[PDB]
Amino acid sequence: QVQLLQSGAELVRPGSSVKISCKASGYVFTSYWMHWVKQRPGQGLEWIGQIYPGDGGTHYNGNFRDKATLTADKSSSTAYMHLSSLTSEDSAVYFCARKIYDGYGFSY
Amino acid sequence: VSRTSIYYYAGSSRLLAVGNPYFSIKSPNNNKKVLVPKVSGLQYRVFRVRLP
Repeated sequence: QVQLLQSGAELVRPGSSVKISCKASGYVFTSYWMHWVKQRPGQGLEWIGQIYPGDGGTHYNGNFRDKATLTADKSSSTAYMHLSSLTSEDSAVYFCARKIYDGYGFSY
Repeated sequence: VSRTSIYYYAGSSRLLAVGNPYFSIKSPNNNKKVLVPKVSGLQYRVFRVRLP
């Protein structure tokens, strides 16, 4: 059964670097692209990027360019994002995105 | 063995097979069950018929 675990709360200091991760199971991890998203509080969601565990081909947003380093690992079945030199305007909520194998929209 | 002139036809329907020709993909959790079996031209497709 498919699931995406995520740690709910994370407290940090501005100007430092934090390692956010989410866990993948129920499917085969190398057969799907993964996306990450940001909902600014008092605003809609913002899509940041696109990452594949199979090869490691990355994709960023230009407004997040050099801000997040999308990298993953295939042994423990998880993907990472890692915001560098964090400021106050990125105090927000975050999810990691799973679509169907077709991949129109984010199912789980 | 003496033979009699009583002949009986038999016949199977179209047996099929479909999958990945490179490697079998297993379920991620259950590491004993297959998802798509591995089938190419190169396998010995040995049959095992049964008779009444």
